[PDB]
Amino acid sequence: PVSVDGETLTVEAVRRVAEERATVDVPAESIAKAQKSREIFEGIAEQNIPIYGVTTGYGEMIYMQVDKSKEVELQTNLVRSHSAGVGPLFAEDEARAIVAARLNTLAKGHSAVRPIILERLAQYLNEGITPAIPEIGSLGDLAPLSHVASTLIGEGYVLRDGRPVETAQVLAERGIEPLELRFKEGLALINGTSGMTGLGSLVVGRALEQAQQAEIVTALLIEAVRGSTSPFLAEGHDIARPHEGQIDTAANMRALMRGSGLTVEHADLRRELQKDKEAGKDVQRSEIYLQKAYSLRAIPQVVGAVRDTLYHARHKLRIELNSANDNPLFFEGKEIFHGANFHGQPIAFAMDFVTIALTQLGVLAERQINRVLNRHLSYGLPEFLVSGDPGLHSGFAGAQYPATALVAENRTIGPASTQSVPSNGDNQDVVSMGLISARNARRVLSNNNKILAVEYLAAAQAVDISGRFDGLSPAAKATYEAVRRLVPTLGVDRYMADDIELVADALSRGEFLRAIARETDIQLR
Amino acid sequence: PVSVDGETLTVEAVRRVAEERATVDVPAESIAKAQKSREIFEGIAEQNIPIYGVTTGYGEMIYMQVDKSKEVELQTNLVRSHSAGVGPLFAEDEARAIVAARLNTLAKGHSAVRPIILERLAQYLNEGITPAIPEIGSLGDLAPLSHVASTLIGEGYVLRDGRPVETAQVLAERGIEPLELRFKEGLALINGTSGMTGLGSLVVGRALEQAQQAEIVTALLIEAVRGSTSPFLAEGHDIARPHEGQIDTAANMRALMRGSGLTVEHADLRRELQKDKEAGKDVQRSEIYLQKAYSLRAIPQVVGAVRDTLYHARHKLRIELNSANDNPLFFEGKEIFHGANFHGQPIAFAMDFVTIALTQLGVLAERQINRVLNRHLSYGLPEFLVSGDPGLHSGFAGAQYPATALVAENRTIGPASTQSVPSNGDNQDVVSMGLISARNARRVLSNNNKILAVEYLAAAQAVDISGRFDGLSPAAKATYEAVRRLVPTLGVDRYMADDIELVADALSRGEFLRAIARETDIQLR
Amino acid sequence: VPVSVDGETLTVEAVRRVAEERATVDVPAESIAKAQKSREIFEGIAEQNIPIYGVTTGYGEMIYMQVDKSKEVELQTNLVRSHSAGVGPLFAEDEARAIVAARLNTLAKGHSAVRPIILERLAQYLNEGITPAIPEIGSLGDLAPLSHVASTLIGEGYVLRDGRPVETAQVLAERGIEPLELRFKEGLALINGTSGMTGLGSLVVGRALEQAQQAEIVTALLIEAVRGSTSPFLAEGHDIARPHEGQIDTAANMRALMRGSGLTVEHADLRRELQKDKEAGKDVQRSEIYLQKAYSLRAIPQVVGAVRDTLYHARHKLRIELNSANDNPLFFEGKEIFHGANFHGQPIAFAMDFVTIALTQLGVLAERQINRVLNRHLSYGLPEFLVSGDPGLHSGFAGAQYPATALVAENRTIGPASTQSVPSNGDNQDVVSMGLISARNARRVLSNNNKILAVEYLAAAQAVDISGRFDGLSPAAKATYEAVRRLVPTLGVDRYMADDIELVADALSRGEFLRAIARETDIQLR
Ligand SMILES: *N[C@H](c1ccc(OC)cc1)C(F)(F)C(=O)O
Ligand SMILES: *N[C@H](c1ccc(OC)cc1)C(F)(F)C(=O)O
Ligand SMILES: *N[C@H](c1ccc(OC)cc1)C(F)(F)C(=O)O
Repeated sequence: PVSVDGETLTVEAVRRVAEERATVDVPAESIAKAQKSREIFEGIAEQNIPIYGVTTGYGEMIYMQVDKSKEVELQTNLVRSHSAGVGPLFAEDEARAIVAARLNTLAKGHSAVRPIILERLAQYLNEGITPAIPEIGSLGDLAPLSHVASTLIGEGYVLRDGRPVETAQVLAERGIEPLELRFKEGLALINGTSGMTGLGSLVVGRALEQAQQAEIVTALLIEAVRGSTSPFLAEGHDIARPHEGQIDTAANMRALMRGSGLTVEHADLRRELQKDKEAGKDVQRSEIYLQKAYSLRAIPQVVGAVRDTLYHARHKLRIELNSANDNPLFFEGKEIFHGANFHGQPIAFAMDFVTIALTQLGVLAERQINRVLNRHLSYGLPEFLVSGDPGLHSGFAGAQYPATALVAENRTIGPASTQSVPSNGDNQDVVSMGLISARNARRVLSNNNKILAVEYLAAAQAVDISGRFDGLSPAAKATYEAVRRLVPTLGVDRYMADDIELVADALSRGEFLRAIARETDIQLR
Repeated sequence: PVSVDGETLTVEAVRRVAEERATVDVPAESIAKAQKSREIFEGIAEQNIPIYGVTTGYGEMIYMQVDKSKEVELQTNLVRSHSAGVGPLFAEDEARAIVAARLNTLAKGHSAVRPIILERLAQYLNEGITPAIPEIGSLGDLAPLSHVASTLIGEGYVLRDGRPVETAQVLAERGIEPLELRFKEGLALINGTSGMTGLGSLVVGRALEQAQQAEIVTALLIEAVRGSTSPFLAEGHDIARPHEGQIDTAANMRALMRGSGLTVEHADLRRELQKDKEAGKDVQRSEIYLQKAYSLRAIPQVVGAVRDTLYHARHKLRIELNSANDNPLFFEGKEIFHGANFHGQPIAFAMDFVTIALTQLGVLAERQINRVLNRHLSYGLPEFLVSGDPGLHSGFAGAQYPATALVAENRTIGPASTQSVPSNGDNQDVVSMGLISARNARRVLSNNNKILAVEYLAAAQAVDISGRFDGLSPAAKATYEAVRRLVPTLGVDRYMADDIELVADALSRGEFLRAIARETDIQLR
Repeated sequence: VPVSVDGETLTVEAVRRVAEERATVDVPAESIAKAQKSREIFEGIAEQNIPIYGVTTGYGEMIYMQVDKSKEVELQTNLVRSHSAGVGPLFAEDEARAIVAARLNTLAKGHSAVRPIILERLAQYLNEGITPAIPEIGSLGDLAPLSHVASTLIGEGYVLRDGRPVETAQVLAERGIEPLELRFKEGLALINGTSGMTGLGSLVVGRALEQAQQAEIVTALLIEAVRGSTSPFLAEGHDIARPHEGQIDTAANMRALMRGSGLTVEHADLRRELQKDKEAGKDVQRSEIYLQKAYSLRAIPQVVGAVRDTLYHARHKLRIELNSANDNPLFFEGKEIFHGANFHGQPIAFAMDFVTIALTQLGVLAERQINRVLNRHLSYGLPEFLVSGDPGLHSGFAGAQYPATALVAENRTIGPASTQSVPSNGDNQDVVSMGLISARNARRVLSNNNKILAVEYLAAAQAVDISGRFDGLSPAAKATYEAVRRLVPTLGVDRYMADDIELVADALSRGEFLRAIARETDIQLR
């Protein structure tokens, strides 16, 4: 059971709830400190004092003073008039991630909403009622959250088997009476960064597994090509260049290739090469490379940088998930706080950063593909991994194209956290566009699975084309089995698409890294 | 019947074939000049002389010499090994546009393919057999076209009711015997810019109607706000600044507002304002604006620039549609041409340009929305077009958000025609990425319908909130009726999403501009 | 010599002549007469205190402020002063001249209602070398830049000399010129246009075309050094198969450039050589001969053609803008004052964003051709990285490739500007073009490409002597080579390259290589 207390929620906890449909539970302490705030706040609204969103207009119309007899109407008109989202609907797991992040915010107890709101949100999550949330509309997350707030009052639509069906039917069809929004209940449900923070959570969490899976195949590839282990020696990171991420990647690469009979140690290389030099010449030509190319050597540096960015992103997400990103806010014997904790800038940046990081992750992946496919760079393999007669057969030559195309496509994605456009009169003169940032990262993450899919296939192909299967380390054989369990070796050439999408979906499921855990005890960082 | 002769095909012709399922016909002259080339070429391949793609490997493996006894195998392995496309599948109309562009290329008669290939392509089009083409893979269009070439040989998949179903079943299920690829038939089917040129055609064609529809609502808006006609007077464009597009927009704006009882002439404004000035003061404050803001005045300039870009794009598309974008090429008593007319740079640029143009089109649209929604800029209308008690009701305040978000999202889309990444060894060291460019433009075009949808609704709303319906010109009333026929006036506020998507889909169908044609005889440029 | 600025026939080339080579400018008597007459009629209407934007009303959002004609000079003068708020680097002499030239031509069209004296002053400044100190930043597309120019017209602001800004007043006294006094609508007319982006973009587009030519020139030399196929440039493959204007031109320049080459090979020879290399026995055999070459040496017409097309479009747009009444409000005899927005630089803003993209790709192509010759696996028989002595010990051009590769990456970080409108001035300027930013972006890629091309010219020339293929070069290729070798010596032992590269880059920025061909061959390049 995932505890949603607005204090200890983690990115992984969110994923379990969103992807694995884990049960959520609001702690009595949270549900209790929520009723209290609600009790005091409610006594404050009875005195018809000025409170944004409770007894005033919304946004620029805050100058419009509204009397307390319009309690339910105000909150409702808001939710209905802001449910103006467009574009595609978020997937079931994405929608759940969003609802979880909102509940956790209210569960912190500073939103002064009735306990039943937290309860009802937790019910939808625990009962499988997913709001149909359109992806576009948020300026960083009113509209997306307005469609959520709708389902609670029996309006809008829910996501049933891929399509949106009126909340009304679904609710009555489940024996649930829609709620009625009281003072500041409508505003609290839609006033925050739950859309970007929810989606962001799923993306960063998955981004991390993609780095681990990038490491896994990169490892298989280095063994199949007989690369040097020198680049990953602890002294070069832990001691010489202590970037957290770099150390982690270097550590995973050493563990993944551990016990390989194909990789070479610097000592052996240096000795093999020295044995190849004649002493009567000042400058000789050797066919041996003491170091391999950047793509098979600078892995710790590049992927480590990626990790560092994903670590910083998860950090900001963790802080945000457990924050009172709502407005206005309530405290003990303190004036009602009128700020802007609904501003997603901290996450908008975080995700724009993740987009850049992941894009470089893909760049690196695609070049390794290029490296194994080019006969002048493969270090001994046949052109484009062709088994039979090259020319007549192209092998993986055609498979490289979609991977190269994706690197270019990912590069056309620009940062969104700086594209603020003034609206609502000029009240919202500076916004973050964070949900666009989150969606950008999601896309590059998705495209990276396709690039990686091509790499996983090329590697396995290079393995049984060089006949180096029996030399692969335990983790290397684990990865190889996992690919063949899905796609067989490439004899004559054939329709590639199905094979790529097959390995791609598996990658998005963490099928690899899951195979390493189940067939070793490599504990991957 | 649309004539596909590789010489006279137009962008609109393509749309009719793609969107309206118009019948296609290959002229006897084309089918005849095709058999001839085929006859001579075939006698050239019999002598087992070096011919790229016919008796050699593909791409970098061109050094692999292949004997003529491998005729069918070569072309086949190619189509199968390059069908490595990923991502979503193109829509039925997009796929048809692509097939049409390919057929038209071969119909030019320089590809030396058997007439039956042109015939079979024309059959799929005329019979409703649409190839399931994945959107990603092309480096600018092998993979996308490889999935097409597949269906002709009974492999791959076809697009049936939204999903991909094996070509085999569908073919046998229609009484069609799959073809067998001969010398250079596989290469010719996949070696060109048909993907980007096909999709590009649909996008530019629709882009032009979007400009016309931007003009239509912009016109309704200018009448509803009582704007000045001065900005559109012919002297200011035809004479002072003769940019083709600017003249066209200025001309459409004069025709659209024609006979309006709400707009003001400069003479009247100047007179009204002069009447408002006291003669005893050197500098007075007036509540009258002799000119309106840029968004309601610089329409000819901005939209005209858009038009110019779309005119140049259509031009390049027209030239390309009718070109032999295939390789190698055949001529009369001339060596076999070995060039690179498969390089989509001319279209890659054209579409990157369209992306920028359309993005500015949206920028302008959204600001007009902002203008009508802000009480300090509306020129007399209520805040956010609220009918009842503002504050209590937000009116269109929430509807502005998705439009503002879209301008920002469109801005995150970067040019693709410059993101070339070297592949296939280094044989393809400079590519165009044109299909990504086409897809970029498509997206901004799609987002523009949503922005425009919000504007069309705001305008109609501003009309019956100011009670200026009886003053609207004939075209203005035409547009207004068309909006209300879909969405009623906004009394109390309510769920906006359905209304926006409703006007959005209509916009993508050209429902407006169709209404102007049917309810006037405004001939819009 | 002298160029005629009649607001009707000015060309991008004429603008460059006035700007780059100090060509004398001359406003025709017909234009002066149209100006004098428009001014007299316009004056007669402004003299009646009727409302006219910027003449008897406030500016921008403050148009609601009605101003009496008794304030005629002050109004125009406060405008030019308060709007001279540009920041950043000052444009060079040639850029500032093109700007003033474009402004003079606009007013010379006759619909600005300016006194002929202003037309006279601007032309005086140009013909006498009085260059305004124009800050690059600060226009939204071009008030700030033009206001700094208008300033020097009234003895204020700064003039540029020796690269430093010098108080205008001093300069005018040191030349006998007496400052003007802005009258009705004169301050507004001087700053309310697209002269900033239009003048600058003209220089850029003109140079972009010369850069296209010089790219074709070096590409032709390279193709001959590595003995590529002439087949990709056969007329029938463009003029007939794919008639894209720019594509036809490039294909033609390449054919003219390689005419008379003993190094290039024809498709016929290739296949014959390839068939005699084939042995009747095996079905699939390996050959070391390439019937076709990499895209970088075969898709030149398609790619450079596209760049050309884009440039032809921008030059066309620029030509119309140069001869346009991009000002507001406007006077048309027998008509009410035109109140519009011809000051909006969207059309040019777009054009320049396109040139930036186009030139960026031109640079990508050059970059990969450099890579082509430096890679022993792709150079077709040349030594690694063009090392003449012992490799490893010497790197040759290994390091020269980096500044070029690094520049391709930099050009790709430059995004379109024409779509970046930010509402200002009380939402009155709610949609702008940022065209001058677009034009400076283009200038930047242009500038960067000269560096990429410089490394390519050095590499090609080096590839020639390393392979001892000088005697087989066509007439044009020998000219190109000697032009390079006249600046930089062949690369023997490794040496400092930075100076060798900046030397050829400068030669490229001034059309040196395009001139070598004009003076050494009978070739006419498109
Ligand atoms: N997020 C609030 C908001 C809600 C709805 C709206 O459209 C009318 C504009 C703003 C807020 F006003 F920004 C706030 O809580 O501060
Ligand atoms: N477009 C050709 C091509 C096809 C397939 C391929 O992958 C092996 C690489 C290239 C071409 F070789 F580029 C050509 O026709 O020139
Ligand atoms: N270009 C005019 C302008 C001048 C100065 C200014 O800043 C106050 C704003 C605008 C114009 F108002 F745009 C015009 O001539 O229409």
